[PDB]
Amino acid sequence: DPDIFNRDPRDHYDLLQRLGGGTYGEVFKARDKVSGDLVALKMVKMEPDDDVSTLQKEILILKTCRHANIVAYHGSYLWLQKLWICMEFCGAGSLQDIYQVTGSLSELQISYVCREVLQGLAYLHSQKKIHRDIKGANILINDAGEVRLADFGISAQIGAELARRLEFIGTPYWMAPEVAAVALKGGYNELCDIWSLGITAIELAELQPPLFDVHPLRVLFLMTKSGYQPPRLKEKGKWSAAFHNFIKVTLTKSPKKRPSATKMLSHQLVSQPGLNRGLILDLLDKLK
Amino acid sequence: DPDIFNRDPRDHYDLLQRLGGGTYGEVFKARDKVSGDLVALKMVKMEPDDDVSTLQKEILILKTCRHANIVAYHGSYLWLQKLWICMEFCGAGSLQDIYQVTGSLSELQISYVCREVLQGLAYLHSQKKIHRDIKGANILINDAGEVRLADFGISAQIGAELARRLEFIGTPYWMAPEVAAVALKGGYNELCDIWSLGITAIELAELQPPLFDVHPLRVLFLMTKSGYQPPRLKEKGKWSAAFHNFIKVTLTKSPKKRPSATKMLSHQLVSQPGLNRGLILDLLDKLKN
Ligand SMILES: CCCn1cnnc1-c1cccc(N2Cc3c(cc(N(C)C)nc3CNC)C2=O)n1
Ligand SMILES: CCCn1cnnc1-c1cccc(N2Cc3c(cc(N(C)C)nc3CNC)C2=O)n1
Repeated sequence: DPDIFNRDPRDHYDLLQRLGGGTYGEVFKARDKVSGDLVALKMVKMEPDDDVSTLQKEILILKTCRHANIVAYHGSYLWLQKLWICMEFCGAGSLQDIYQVTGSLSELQISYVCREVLQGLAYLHSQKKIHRDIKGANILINDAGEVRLADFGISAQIGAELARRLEFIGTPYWMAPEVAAVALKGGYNELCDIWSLGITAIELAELQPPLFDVHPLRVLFLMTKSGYQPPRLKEKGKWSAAFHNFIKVTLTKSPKKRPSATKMLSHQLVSQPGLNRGLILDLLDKLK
Repeated sequence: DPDIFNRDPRDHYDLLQRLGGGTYGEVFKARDKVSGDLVALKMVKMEPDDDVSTLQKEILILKTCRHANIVAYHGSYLWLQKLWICMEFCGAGSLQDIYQVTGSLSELQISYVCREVLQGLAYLHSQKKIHRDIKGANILINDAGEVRLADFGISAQIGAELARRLEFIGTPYWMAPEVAAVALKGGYNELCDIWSLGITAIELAELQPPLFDVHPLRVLFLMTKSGYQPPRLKEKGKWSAAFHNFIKVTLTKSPKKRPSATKMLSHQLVSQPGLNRGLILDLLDKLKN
């Protein structure tokens, strides 16, 4: 990263508590030694022998995002084989941290979260970025009740992998166009995020994604079977027709028929005039 | 592997000549100390901490092939951080080695090679195997003028890659079905080899594949564009309508419409009589004289 701080952030911050992991690295809550401002520091072990591509892509994504629904980026430090990504501290943690305490979210709270995530996704997709890891654990809530997408580790790993593989995929001159297409584009597109959002909406309503207790490898196989049916909400009577329809359309099996983030923003569920931060601030009130 | 020889291959063979590289490793001409038979030994560096999955997959591909048009497999040796794969030796080298001396092949010579490669591809595809690196450099010729496909390095790497990637692709519960599909199936199928054969037929005719002067990364981009026109032979009048048609159909852009290896074996260009190894023996006489 051209803007890296070649200094130890511990000279400027006190590490207060561990905030868990993620795709890679350890996240800490940190307080500025003088200002008192709180930040999240994601520490990753570096080495002169280690490939910097993944971290380089993650920093590039975060630094070029300037949107209210994407975690803010403050800079990165490099000192004594440790890289520290400095980001916005989100006081309420992830939606998973929240629902594990409060129980299932109400339909209005899920509708607001969905609107906010779709705003973030519409922005990412407009910058030709794909999150590829949407789930309750990657949707953060700050004390202000703001919804922020986080952890671009999978997105960074995918992008770095696609670029790294190119040298070894073989000679392009004799390559079939469909092989070149998967080499450059990966075999899918940004609409994979829309599906993940539909699953996240079931997770917020039910406290688990569909097939949560099934071995992760068997899930992959089940999903590729020709008979695979998109998941549905379990408690039909609890939810409005708009919510069932939101699940139906975001979980469109064919990606050619699945609606874009911008199209989804006009959906009846997420375009309700009454959706506001008050819904989340209420959720944080229950947390206390 | 319980079939590997845990010994120096020089106990059994004398190394005679360097035969170049390939996708990975170095190949040598060798002579069996007991029988005097010639073989090719491919030596690959294999450290104790290195991933064995690619080489395991290459030997599995080779060992379960029993078809004249695929180099025979004799066995493998592991010794002093080197893995040696023992295969059939092909006395005239690759078609690329040959045409760099002889110049362009004749249409009958091309037809015979295409038939032979198609027979090997029909067999591979019958086993759910994909070559994925068909080109003149990988079509080997023996002193009898017989044709063998070689170098499953790319095929082995793709197979090892699919299995290795799986653990790191992220949680599956929130994943879109198309993400899971590409993770388990790859994104394309065996018909990629039919396209590669068509490009190879142009290569044998013109001494290089289409777009060879273009930067390889730019070639990848050009092929991914909607509107990419499949390439054609340059000199229209020099080639029969049958040969131009063979190129047109093997280079069908949509893989859903591209014919199989078995389908291509019924094409008049490769089903014509007079297609035999004597055509390549003529080519080898040109190489010598
Ligand atoms: C995807 C989250 C990790 N991550 C992976 N890449 N960038 C980040 C990242 C980025 C910015 C903030 C944060 N976090 C995470 C977190 C936070 C607070 C908190 N509280 C107050 C209980 N809990 C947790 C998480 N608990 C399990 C917080 O500010 N994380
Ligand atoms: C396909 C490329 C190598 N390879 C990669 N995986 N398996 C193999 C492989 C397997 C079996 C034989 C052979 N070869 C290659 C070769 C030969 C002879 C020869 N002569 C007499 C000049 N020249 C060359 C190649 N020259 C550039 C021969 O028998 N190779």
